[PDB]
Amino acid sequence: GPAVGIDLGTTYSCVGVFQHGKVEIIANDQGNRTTPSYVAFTDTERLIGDAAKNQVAMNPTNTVFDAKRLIGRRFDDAVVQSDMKHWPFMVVNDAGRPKVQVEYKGETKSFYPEEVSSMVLTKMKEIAEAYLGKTVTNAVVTVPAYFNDSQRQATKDAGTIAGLNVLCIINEPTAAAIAYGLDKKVGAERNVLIFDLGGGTFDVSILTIEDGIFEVKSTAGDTHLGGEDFDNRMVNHFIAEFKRKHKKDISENKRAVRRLRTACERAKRTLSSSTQASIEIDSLYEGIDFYTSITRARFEELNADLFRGTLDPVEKALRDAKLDKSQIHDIVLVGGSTRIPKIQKLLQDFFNGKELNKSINPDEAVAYGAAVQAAILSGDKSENVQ
Amino acid sequence: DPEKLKILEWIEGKERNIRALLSTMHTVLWAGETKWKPVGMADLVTPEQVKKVYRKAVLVVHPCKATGQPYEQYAKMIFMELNDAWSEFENQ
Ligand SMILES: Nc1ncnc2c1ncn2[C@@H]1O[C@H](COP(=O)(O)OP(=O)(O)O)[C@@H](O)[C@H]1O
Ligand SMILES: [Mg+2]
Ligand code: NA
Ligand code: NA
Repeated sequence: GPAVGIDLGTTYSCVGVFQHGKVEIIANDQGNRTTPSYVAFTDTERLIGDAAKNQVAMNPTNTVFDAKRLIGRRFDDAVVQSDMKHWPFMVVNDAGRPKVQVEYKGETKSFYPEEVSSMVLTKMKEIAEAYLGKTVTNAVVTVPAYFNDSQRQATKDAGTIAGLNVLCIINEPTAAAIAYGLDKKVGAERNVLIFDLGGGTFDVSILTIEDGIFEVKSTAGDTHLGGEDFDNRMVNHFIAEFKRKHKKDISENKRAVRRLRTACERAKRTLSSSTQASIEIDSLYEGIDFYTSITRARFEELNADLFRGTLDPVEKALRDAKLDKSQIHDIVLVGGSTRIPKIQKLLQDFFNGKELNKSINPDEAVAYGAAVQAAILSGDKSENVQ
Repeated sequence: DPEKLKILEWIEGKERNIRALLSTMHTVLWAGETKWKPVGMADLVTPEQVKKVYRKAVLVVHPCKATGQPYEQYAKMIFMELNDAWSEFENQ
């Protein structure tokens, strides 16, 4: 029975398996090849993934996400203290350790970040088991290149709690490089830039690769810039719209705002392949149906600063690596947000028209690499050579 | 390089005989490696003995552990040969 690769992402998770000579990125039972990193605790049940995210508006205080921001940290950590203001769920201090606190089956319960992440991993394991028709125990699990030993060990512990044996914890940008087979090349060292714009975080990594050996030369980015922020730019746009049309402000109604955000995220995805998108929400606020349209142009304008701003970390990573932009052998798009046409144009223009590696779905690339690596470490991907 | 050549010669020498590989792996390990105790053929007679020693060896040369270490390329070469030798042994 094969080992699997799991991208345990801040906002979404993804599982792949190398079998019969090919990597399969595995669809969940709702048909989605990525699964929200969400966990909801209700009166009757514990919900994970699509079902958890889908009911966030009805149950905000007991639906946990962002556990990856807590994992491997102390409660007193400046990052934890700052992040806590953004979350509708409770975070408490247990002898120096952060714990999320929820209401569940009529009881107050708390969970360590690695426990929350174990529930996400458990779901990913089950997604793989459905597809393979057998139990999954071994996995490679990925993490950000900048994760420290504490964050890595906590990620491994999450696997153990999910009944997995973690064969290795590897870096996200390195997983993406492996998916493209970039570590199969021989000869002179080659420089690889990974441009990774996700749902919550933006990571630029420069790797040097020689004879299958990796070196992370530099890292740059913004841990608080992602697709969620593009969604919010749309949300504000439509709150204004609704207020002008109906003489009503939905801003202080949390349920309405979240339902609008859901619709905006869906429209955004549509705008990556079409030039316009329609939104339809039944009874958004005080009985009023909300219907509207938005163009790709208007979306891009609403986010113009945030998009062009992604180039600054590119510049920063380049100088820290002591490389000129012309010294980059490969550019790899990773993360759901890099499907945005304007982003791709912006980055390619920066690199003077140079071709971008994007043939592997950017939101699946990390899982894809993890899957390859898991097979290698299991003895299930021998080379032999002709 | 010399350390690579030594491994290439070892691999070719043993013809995928898992016992021959395990009983001589001490001769190809990097300087600095301190865990592996040289194993004699008397400890490699039964399939249960081969499995136990095999599992110990893979732990020493595991690529995950070896990542970022000066001997990484060599751990990988040894790991992959051991795996091939084991699968062939299992086939019997
Ligand atoms: N076709 C698309 N166009 C624009 N954005 C997308 C598209 N598909 C996914 N996204 C966005 O990508 C983000 C999730 O990125 P992903 O890389 O899948 O997860 P993570 O960042 O958690 O690793 C979400 O904001 C999602 O809305
Ligand atoms: Mg990601
Ligand atoms: Na992800
Ligand atoms: Na990211």
